[PDB]
Amino acid sequence: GYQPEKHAVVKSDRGDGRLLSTYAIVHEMLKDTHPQYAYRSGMSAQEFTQWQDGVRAAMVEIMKFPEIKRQPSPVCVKTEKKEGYILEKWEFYPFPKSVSTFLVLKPEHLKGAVPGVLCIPGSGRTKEGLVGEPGICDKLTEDYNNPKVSMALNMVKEGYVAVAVDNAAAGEASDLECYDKGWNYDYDVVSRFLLELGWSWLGYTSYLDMQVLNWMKAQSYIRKDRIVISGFSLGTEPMMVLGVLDKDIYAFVYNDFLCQTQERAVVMTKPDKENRRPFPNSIRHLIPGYWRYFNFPDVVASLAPRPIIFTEGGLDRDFRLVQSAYAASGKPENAEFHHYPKFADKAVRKDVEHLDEGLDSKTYFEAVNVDPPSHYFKNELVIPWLRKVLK
Amino acid sequence: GYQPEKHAVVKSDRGDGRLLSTYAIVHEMLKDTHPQYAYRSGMSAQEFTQWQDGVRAAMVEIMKFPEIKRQPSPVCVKTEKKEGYILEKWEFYPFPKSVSTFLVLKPEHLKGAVPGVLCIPGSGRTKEGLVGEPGICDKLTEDYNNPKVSMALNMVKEGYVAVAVDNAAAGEASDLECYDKGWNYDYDVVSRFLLELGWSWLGYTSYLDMQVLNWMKAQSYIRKDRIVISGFSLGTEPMMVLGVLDKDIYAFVYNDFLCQTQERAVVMTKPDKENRRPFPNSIRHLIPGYWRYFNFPDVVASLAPRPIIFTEGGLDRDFRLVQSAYAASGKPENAEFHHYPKFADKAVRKDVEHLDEGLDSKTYFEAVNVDPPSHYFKNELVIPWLRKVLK
Repeated sequence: GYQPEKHAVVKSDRGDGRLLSTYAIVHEMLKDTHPQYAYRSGMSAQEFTQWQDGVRAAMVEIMKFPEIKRQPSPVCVKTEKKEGYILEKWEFYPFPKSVSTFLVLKPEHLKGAVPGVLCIPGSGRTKEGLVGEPGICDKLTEDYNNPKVSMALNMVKEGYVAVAVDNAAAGEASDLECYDKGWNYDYDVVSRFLLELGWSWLGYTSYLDMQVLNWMKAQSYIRKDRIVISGFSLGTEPMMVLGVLDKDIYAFVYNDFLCQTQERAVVMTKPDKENRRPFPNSIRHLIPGYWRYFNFPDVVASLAPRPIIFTEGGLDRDFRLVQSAYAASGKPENAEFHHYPKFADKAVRKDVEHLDEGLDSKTYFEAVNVDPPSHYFKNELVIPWLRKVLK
Repeated sequence: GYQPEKHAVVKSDRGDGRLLSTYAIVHEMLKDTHPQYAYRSGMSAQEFTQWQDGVRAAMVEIMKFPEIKRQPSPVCVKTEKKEGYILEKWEFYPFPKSVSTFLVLKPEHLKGAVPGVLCIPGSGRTKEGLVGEPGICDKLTEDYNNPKVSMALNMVKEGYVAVAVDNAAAGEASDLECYDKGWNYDYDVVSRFLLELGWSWLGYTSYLDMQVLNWMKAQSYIRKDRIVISGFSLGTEPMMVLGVLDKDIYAFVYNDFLCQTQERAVVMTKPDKENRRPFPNSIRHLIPGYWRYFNFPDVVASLAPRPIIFTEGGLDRDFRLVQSAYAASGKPENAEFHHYPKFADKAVRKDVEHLDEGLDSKTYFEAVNVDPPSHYFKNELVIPWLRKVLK
């Protein structure tokens, strides 16, 4: 008889093959979308360069960075001595009537210029957590003494300059969360205002992060040729945007599983307990028109030849894609790939070119080799990798 | 001490006036958006015509109707005899691999061509409710024997041809709702797929409704010069899109309060019980870039000189705006305005040029003269109005 699980796969019940539910129709439209800059193997060197440029042109188009009639320059509003380093807090002015902030950790007795690492936090997290400090308000505080959280502090302890930014709507940029909701920031309401205005959450937060990157390129004590961007979880998204736009960034740390998000939205259709087909993520992740151009594997692939480390798996297919682009760029060895420990042995993975439809969140994570309870900044892989690439 | 209500109004706490919360910044961006085709009084006849054309060009741009390599023509799949009329069900094929449906009520013994009314239902509702029939599935059934619901049936009883359509994701176009959620259709997940693809829920459902309108213009028994579009609640949105795009539509029934939705999003900032500032409506209502061009009062104003009736209030300011456009078009008398009975006496209304910020849903509805428990299709105003305008 009736079985909700028999509705997991979306398909026509008509002899003519046509789809009647709007869900099915729009889902099919996504299945029928062939991204323009999907990476293809076997390109000539000229074709590769042109593809890489096309990816950048598409990113510029969809991110809609404004040209802002110059606002005042960034200003240091606080400096404190810590055990072995200095903590600076800076204000910057991205638009009229607006202010944003970032933190800078400088090693004590810094002589000549050293590598700088732009640290971008995860969902529910803040720059204070990244530098190992309590929250700006108590309800916004993270497990800041855990080295799995304090990415920026870890970087200053390696002798690098660490710059910690917030994600839009979170931390010091939050609204009423300090009174109740805490880490559960209302990113979506902010995203809606931006979307209404033709923009997006990622376009906005990336535009702000670009100003911090520009500030880092102007510091005499930061090696302009050794700027790294390290993103944890959500933070990998603005890192991708900055990396595509700025070819002079030296290296990248991608601390989230590498997701082919178009496929995910096509395959994750199994109804949940509420009899809904939840979208894989919220409008915080909506950049209109993105999938007409590319997916994350194509985007990160275009960062070639910059050294890049992936510390939390994804499908073998997508690692192969990135590896092929790196080979075409002439530095196949610059991209390094790791799986979650649970899936490090390929005997336990399913290496397929296409995922099956009818997945739910649990089965999708299983298919793409993700172990959510072990999601955290992989210092054990990143610190040694950076020691080697930054020489 | 602390009081949540003291956070209702968004404002700077800095001497330099700058805003730190992303909510406040993006909210200010909306406040600073000046729609390009906002209606202005005192335009020359040439300026008025050019403004009207500009509104249409902007609508075309933001609605992104596709050019579809011709699919098969609509097909009648069922015809039934009813008491005094015939009920026809039709299939149409808007895209490859897709099917949609509509219902047609024809008066019995129809001789020559008669006026046709395209009936567009409200949120949570269906074409079956509009024609006075039970749902396609039991959980989708409405109070279909209530004349306040059965708009289309009411129209056929007046001797007009009534054509009833669905809204995307609702009714026969629904997905899993017939098993549990019922009237609570997941419009938003459908909207997300469309938004990802550069489109929108309204762009989609309007594109489908345009095909039904095109079908009505081809029927020999429908007076091509007497096609009316009547929208209830949500249905007023596709009516606006079709009216702007097709100047040959004869008249409009706007059965929802006339909302200046940009202002609403700016003023409705009072935190709710969850300490959130809920957006006035969901992404079903997101058409990216709409507010860069216009608001609903400007859009309906551009329908001039077509006869139009507003049956459920709004601000006196916005009725004045529409009236001014109708005067400029040369038929000031073609636009007719009504308030909810509760607010019909201007002594109880507040006629202001700008609403105060810090409203919540309850206080906003109070400010704009809306009485939600009395929201329903106003036959008592519409039937007599149509009798007069359709002569």
